[PDB]
Amino acid sequence: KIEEGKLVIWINGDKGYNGLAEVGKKFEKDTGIKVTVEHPDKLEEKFPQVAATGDGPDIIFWAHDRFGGYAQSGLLAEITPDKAFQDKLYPFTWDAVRYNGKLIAYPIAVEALSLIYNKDLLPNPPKTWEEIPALDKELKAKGKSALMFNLQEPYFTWPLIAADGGYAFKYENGKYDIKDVGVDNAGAKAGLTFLVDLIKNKHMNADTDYSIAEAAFNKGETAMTINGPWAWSNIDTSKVNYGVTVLPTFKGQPSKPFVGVLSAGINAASPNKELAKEFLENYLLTDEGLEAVNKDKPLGAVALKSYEEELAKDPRIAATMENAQKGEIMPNIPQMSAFWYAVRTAVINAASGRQTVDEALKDAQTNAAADKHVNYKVFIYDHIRQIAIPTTNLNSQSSLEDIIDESTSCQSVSTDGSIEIDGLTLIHNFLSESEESKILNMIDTVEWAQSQSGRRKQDYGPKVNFKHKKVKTDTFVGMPEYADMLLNKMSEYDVKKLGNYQPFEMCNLEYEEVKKSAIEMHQDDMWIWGNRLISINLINGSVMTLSNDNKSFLCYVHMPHRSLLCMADECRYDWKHGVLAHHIRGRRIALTMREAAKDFAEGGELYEKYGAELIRLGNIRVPL
Ligand SMILES: OC[C@H]1O[C@H](O[C@H]2[C@H](O)[C@@H](O)[C@@H](O[C@H]3[C@H](O)[C@@H](O)[C@@H](O[C@H]4[C@H](O)[C@@H](O)[C@@H](O)O[C@@H]4CO)O[C@@H]3CO)O[C@@H]2CO)[C@H](O)[C@@H](O)[C@@H]1O
Ligand SMILES: O=C(O)CNC(=O)C(=O)O
Ligand SMILES: [Mg+2]
Repeated sequence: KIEEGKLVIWINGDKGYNGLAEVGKKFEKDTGIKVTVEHPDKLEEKFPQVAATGDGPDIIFWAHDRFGGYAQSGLLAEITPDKAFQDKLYPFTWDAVRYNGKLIAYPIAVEALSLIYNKDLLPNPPKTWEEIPALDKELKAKGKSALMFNLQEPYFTWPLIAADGGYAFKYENGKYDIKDVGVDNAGAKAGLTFLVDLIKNKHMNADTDYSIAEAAFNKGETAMTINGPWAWSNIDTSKVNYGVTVLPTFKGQPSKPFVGVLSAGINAASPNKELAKEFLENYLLTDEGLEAVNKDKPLGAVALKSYEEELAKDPRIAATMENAQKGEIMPNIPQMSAFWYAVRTAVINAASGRQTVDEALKDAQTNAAADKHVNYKVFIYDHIRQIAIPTTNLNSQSSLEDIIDESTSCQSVSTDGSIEIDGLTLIHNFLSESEESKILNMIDTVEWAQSQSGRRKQDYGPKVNFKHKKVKTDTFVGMPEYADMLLNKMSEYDVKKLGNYQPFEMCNLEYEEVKKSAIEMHQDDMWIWGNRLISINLINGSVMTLSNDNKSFLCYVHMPHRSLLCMADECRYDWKHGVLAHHIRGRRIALTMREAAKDFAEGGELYEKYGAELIRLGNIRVPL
């Protein structure tokens, strides 16, 4: 679980986490309680997975739109400010962190996108999006460009998409109606069409992301960007003569940015809820606390009335709230993340030209009512040609029967649009029936242990605290007797791919269809386990589901009974794998192996502390 007596805090990497850690020091200096501020990548996706097992940070910072999904599953403690503390923050900020009539987080700051422009290049910024193409031709002739901003996150393109009519969910009768989505109406297509036309006409590049746009603006190479308050600190230190103003209109109408309230939720599994309440209320949500965070990266219009008064004069804040007035505060309902996931894909796919605007927004409309796999392009693995074949017969919910059908049908299909997955290897009939019987009779002489998600396990190897990087070898007395016959047979079949394999862990995983056993999508640890992950299908076959978030690809790999799978290189480091429960039939044992990581092998950094000991134990054999 979560350690008592200290506070662990998650906040995104674009916010002032170093200022927040300074508030944590003042907390530690006063209370002796250590505060540790972390900025994990994808923290907003990790928090629901680790909080639901009783783990994670005591306090999570994000915009409020994420928090209704968390609260729905019970991952956020109700917060209990007294009336005097409630009166210290603007009421509208409290309403952004209300879910089913309960306060679920503290509001910190109000954020909205603005147009940021270089006054020395562009003293009169455009009032309209429509005049940017001609603005770019003028500036292109002078070695500059008009406008660069993050095209990879729909947050930055949403103001333009909403402007002429796009919306997430209609607000009607005091509620958000999830049955009425507006991402494929005329207004949304008009705005995304304009964005895609800007890219077709080379006024923007569909690959531009947050860091590329920020550097270009901050080096003085583009006349405009679009960003929020957290970005101003980096502009300041580059001494570009910038201003902050209203976003341009589109088709005569204002751009409508989704307004975020940066918010602090308290993990429901936390045993430190009183310490978190003390920190947030009397250390962070003070003039001195907010100033420390603001001096690192600006927060926007803070929720605390006293410190906002001291900030009202700032013209950048005034422009932020002018844009906020033209947009809307985001919903916080659970479906907001499905909305964003869907719109993220439409924008990427239309901008790249892979899909037209109409079909990209038609797909996002459908998926905004949904599991981010629904948005990915689906492939089936052709084990003969050893490529993944794009298929529209399969989706993220396809049955085992449909996947098995497709994995033979796909072999007579054109290779167009196919991909290779480097380091995916499938060996169809690795074990004979009698070798499998031999191993299975040995395995069922050994005790099974209860594990996660309806699996049982036999574990041969060290106890590993992955989070603390600590290893115990008390339980590690060797590898199972059948390890040699497997390792030799791996070397005989394909020495280049499966040889020189020193098993650091062998682990049998038992699935039963009656128990709904499964294993969630994951990447296996890369601190102690090395490149090649081996899995051998005993008793029954199944499907390894592979996903690539970076590319939005979903690939089904049918693993027939007695096949060997090896996931290495790209397949191991760029993709996730898992076994969905509805792809298990009867009983299956996955006979898995990990090899040593490089830090643990004969020339690594932890070879002396752990690696040499693990090699000795892994060389001895347990008789059956
Ligand atoms: O692999 C796809 C991507 O999935 C992950 O990003 C998701 C998030 O998990 C979703 O929550 C959502 O993100 C929203 C976000 O909730 C919303 O607040 C706003 O984010 C702003 C933020 O308010 C602002 O303070 C500042 O930090 O910039 C953010 C925008 O970058 O808008 C987001 C949508 O753009 O949707 C995305 C998917 O788009 C994962 O984190 C990604 O690494 C991953 O690539
Ligand atoms: O094969 C299975 O059932 C699940 N296996 C893995 O996640 C793996 O081999 O790393
Ligand atoms: Mg795995």
